[PDB]
Amino acid sequence: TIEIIAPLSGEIVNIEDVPDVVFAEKIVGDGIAIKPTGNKMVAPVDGTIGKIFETNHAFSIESDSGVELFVHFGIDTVELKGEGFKRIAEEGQRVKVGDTVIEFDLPLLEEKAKSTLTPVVISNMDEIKELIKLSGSVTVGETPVIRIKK
Amino acid sequence: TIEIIAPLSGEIVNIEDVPDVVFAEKIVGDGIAIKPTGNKMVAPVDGTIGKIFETNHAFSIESDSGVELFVHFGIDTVELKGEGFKRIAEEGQRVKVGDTVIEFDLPLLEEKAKSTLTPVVISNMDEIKELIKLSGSVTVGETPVIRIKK
Amino acid sequence: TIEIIAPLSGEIVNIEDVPDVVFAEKIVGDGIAIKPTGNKMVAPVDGTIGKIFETNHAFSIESDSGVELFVHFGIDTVELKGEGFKRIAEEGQRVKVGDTVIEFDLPLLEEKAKSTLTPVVISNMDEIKELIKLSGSVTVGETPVIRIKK
Repeated sequence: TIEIIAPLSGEIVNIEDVPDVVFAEKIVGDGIAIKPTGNKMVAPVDGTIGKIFETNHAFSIESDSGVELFVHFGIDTVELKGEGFKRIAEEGQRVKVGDTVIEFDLPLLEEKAKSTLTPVVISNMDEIKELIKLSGSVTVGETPVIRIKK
Repeated sequence: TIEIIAPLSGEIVNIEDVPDVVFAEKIVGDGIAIKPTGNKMVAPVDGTIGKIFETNHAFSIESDSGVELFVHFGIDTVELKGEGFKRIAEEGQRVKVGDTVIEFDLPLLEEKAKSTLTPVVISNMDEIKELIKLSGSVTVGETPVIRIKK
Repeated sequence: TIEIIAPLSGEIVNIEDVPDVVFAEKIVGDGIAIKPTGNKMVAPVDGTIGKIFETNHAFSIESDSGVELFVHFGIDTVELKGEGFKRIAEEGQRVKVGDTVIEFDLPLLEEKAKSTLTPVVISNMDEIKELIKLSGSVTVGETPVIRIKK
């Protein structure tokens, strides 16, 4: 196995429960969603940061193990135009579990974003034999959220 | 055949005519879209309700016949955050054609939603040999909107 | 080869750089994105106009050579509800490179749209053996943006 650690704290929610078609319908990948309860978006895997949305609310990352994931803060967050998010990492940077990628203002975003539901999805499902989704409360950079068999 | 009855009244529009890429480009499935003219979103098939958006503007349903459909009210409706929609059914509930799923305020939604165009799409196209799209005016729980050959 | 000419001026940006999941993640097709610098959206290929968004901010077109492309102005442009866009062409019309499809108000759209990033994507990738993406500054109806091998 490969294990995916929480990129942010909160409660695990099912992907299907996110009020967005692209995510609920697994169009991008399968995974879990987290209802945030904190203030930083950390690396869930050991690897290399891929992309960082100019609005700083989403990023990708490819693990050393060949796992490609995408983390997206909230639904329609692009509206905020960047407000509420501070980018700590750089596209390309090599990181380790627990490493800070983005810092965010939870109370602001919470009052001005359609949703704070954060999808954590596996972009390369086809490389994926088994996907196990855990549940419950998770804490940033520690608690495992998903387990995959390559 | 399997036949899909109108989940809401109005005029049938083509999927391709919905000003949303995910829908117009058939990324989720193929189907028709309806320009609503009434106030309730009903079950189009006999079956089991799957998912209900927390914003109450969209739902899924799997027919007994193995047809999986998704009905989404308007474009970007998640903005409304629930305003305008009353949920009559429960995730999991077993329903029959004509059974009420959601009640909505047509004049409010009409004045505050990007679009009221309602996509009715077949999520499991791959199980689908033939899809026939009807046209014209449809009336809630009565008029057939699509016909499929499994 | 088949070559795709700029449907609008500006700077070529990578698809992956567009702050929208559907586009960044290549869910609709692959291509480039342009940061506009002008005022008209022109035909990139010789062919037949397919679809025009009712909000006039996006269109499709199928080249005589079998290339199917989709051009979408900005991110979430459907909000504007049409403001800022003037439609010069008709669904179905046969056009030639450089032919005007839509006229747009750059300074207005620029102040009221989430983004002006314009994705130019190839919808029928599967028909595509090679896709080459050029870079730099492009000028409406002249500069080639992509080159494909069918």
